[PDB]
Amino acid sequence: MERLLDDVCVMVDVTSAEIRNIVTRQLENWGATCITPDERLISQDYDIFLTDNPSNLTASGLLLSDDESGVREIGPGQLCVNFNMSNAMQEAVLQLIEVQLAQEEVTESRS
Repeated sequence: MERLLDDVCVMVDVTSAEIRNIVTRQLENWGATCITPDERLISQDYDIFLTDNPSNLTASGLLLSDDESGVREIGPGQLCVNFNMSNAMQEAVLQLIEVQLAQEEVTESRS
């Protein structure tokens, strides 16, 4: 029972205006600085990325699923987490920060 983020910059780009407001309240309680993904850039500097709907994910991070009741992984760097259950988002945050710290950059993009 603590501020899981404490003072962590979280870039949260949620298309659904209302859902963004909801999740913002949640992250802010955890001590997450909800930042915008710039305006014209592809991405900006952050610690954890959050987005609404899979199509909004610029690369990897946490995707909010209103159709979810928990937190599930659908691929590397892709996790569908529901915003209704903050306990589930809690696990998602912890897993995200850990996997990001472990695999910060893996250039598996072969050309």
